[PDB]
Amino acid sequence: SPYGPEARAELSSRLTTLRNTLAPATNDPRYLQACGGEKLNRFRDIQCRRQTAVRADLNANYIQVGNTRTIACQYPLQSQLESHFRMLAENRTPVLAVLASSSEIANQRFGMPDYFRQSGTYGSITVESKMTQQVGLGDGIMADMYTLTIREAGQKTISVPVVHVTTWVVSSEVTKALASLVDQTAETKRNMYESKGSSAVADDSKLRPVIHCRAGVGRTAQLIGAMCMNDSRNSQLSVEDMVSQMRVQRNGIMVQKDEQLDVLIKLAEGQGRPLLNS
Repeated sequence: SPYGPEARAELSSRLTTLRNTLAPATNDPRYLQACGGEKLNRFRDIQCRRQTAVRADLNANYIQVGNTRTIACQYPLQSQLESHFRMLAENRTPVLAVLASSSEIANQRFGMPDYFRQSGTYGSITVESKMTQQVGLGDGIMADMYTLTIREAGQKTISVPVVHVTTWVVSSEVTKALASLVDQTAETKRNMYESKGSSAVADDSKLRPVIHCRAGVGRTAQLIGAMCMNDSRNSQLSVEDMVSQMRVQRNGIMVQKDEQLDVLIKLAEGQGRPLLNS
């Protein structure tokens, strides 16, 4: 009964109304707007919460679910690339997990600049890519990993570790392994900034994991849900609290497909974690 069809129905009931009310209106004051005609939102009905926006020219949000602080965004457009690398540099990104498969990146009808597997110049910023290791996550789902070195004239040189998932019931055991790889990758880089006494360890808006696939509300909301369940500080945090904080801080489309919620439900059932708030 605590994870049976009745409680699952009450969950999807309280969540589907939250999505409907957080659906954006034309020129919505809760959501970031595009000034000058420069396209900001990759999709027309998937926008960005203004109160938690990372940068004005990105569809990106600061997200703290429980005690876990991360950054979720969409796949950057070509016009947003220069400012996308500035976010990763200023944030002192300890980990960047991109969940868009290799197939949709190469499909140019989708418009996804391969900004992490290549080098290139994006205005003021030069980018150097170097692949490292390949991590198997079961099911033949692979994690190609790169070290994105970010160099701007007059700015500090910052390298960010990248975790690229090339594809997408076992997704429960796949997301549990992916969240672990992302957490451990972030810990090593975060511990590096700590050994050199970086100013950004004190700033809680920095050193935030960066996660995006395409819209940043589908596979990423599933990854963020597992990352915070992996966190030790988030005890008794209900699944209602998990996805409602993800939706209020970004948009109501977080945890988009009903199958993505089922992965977060079973991961909670394994931990004895509540689904609903009493």
